[PDB]
Amino acid sequence: MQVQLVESGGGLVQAGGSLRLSCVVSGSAVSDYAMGWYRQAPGKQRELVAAIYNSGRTNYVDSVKGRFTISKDNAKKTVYLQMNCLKPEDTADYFCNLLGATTMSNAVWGQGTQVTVSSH
Ligand SMILES: [Hg+2]
Repeated sequence: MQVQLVESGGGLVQAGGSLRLSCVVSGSAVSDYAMGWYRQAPGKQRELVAAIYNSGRTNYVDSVKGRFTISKDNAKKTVYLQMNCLKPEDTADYFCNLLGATTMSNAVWGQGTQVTVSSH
């Protein structure tokens, strides 16, 4: 199967501010697979920060608990990432994808959405 991903919602934001990223997915991937938001800081590799499962349950990395919130809408085929209490460590390109896309030979990452956090 082929999936297509389009992230949006990023931009320049002051420290402590907030942003909401959106992730529109093709086919039936949001409802069928577990979805996750990834970020790739300058120099680093993509890391999973938030994951949402078929039950609607969520799991986060320690650094983002209380600041990030992930949610999805199956009808809209969209995965959301509410980002609060932003820090310079949150400056990165943010991507969404299937929680298991390593199995798929079509390594399809999206263009992502850039997030930049300034200093008041
Ligand atoms: Hg916070």
